[PDB]
Amino acid sequence: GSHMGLVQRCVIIQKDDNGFGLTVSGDNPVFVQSVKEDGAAMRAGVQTGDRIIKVNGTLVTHSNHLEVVKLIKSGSYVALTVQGRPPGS
Repeated sequence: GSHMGLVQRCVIIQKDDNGFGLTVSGDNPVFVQSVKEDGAAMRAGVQTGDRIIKVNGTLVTHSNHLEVVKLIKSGSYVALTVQGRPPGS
C-alpha cells in the first residue's frame, strides 16, 4: 500500500480566547510545524511536525494556507486527523 506506519490519530482542537496555538505550514500538503506547549494543543494531543490527513472529515486540497487557517478557524471545535509514528527506542 502507501506510507510505512500508516497510523493515524484523531485529535480535536478547541479554540480559546486567544485562538489555536499550534501552527501548520505546507503548500500542497498540510503538516503542523509548531504546537501550543502546555496549552490547547498539548491538551488535544498534538505533536510538532505532524502530518495532517484531513480536517473535520474534510480533505485539504489546493495550495493556500489562508484556506487551511480559515477552515480550521471555521469553528471553535474542529477535528484534525493527523499521522505520525512515535519513536522506536
